Amino acid sequence: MLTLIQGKKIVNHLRSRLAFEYNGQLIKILSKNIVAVGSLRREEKMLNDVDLLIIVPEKKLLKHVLPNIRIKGLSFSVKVCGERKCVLFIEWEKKTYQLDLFTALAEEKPYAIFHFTGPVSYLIRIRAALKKKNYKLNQYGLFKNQTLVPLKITTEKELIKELGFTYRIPKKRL
Repeated sequence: MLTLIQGKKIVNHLRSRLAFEYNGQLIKILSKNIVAVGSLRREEKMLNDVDLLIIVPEKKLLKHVLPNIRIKGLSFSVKVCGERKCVLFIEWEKKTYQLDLFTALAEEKPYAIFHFTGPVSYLIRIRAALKKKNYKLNQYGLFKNQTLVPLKITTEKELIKELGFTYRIPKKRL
């Protein structure tokens, strides 16, 4: 329904004008705390759904990151799920668009993108393939030899490297 650039402009403006009130204080969100994922990362031809990844430097702030969330110049409705799963729908004067965002910790930054780009299939194969090597991946880190080892990297590719597996392009979406 939308074009590649449509999603880019929308998301870029979304993360640029984003602000939530927590405990009465106005906490604004920007491109520094919000990253474009999903169709924005895959960059194909058409935009239908847009994903986003907001990182939080604190688990407390994470759970308190969606108290009074508001946009400046657009309407929306957010739905919190699990830990890092928040689905919202934006409304532009009777228009409606699906924006899926993940709320993660500053540490869960790579895994967030990994889960976003890779629906799950690639994660299944990697988890099952790594399982043989006693390596398991989880929303809360990877476990090897019964030892919880967190994703201590900077990006998606780096994360996959840490897992001891092969990385691919975000446009693969497996």
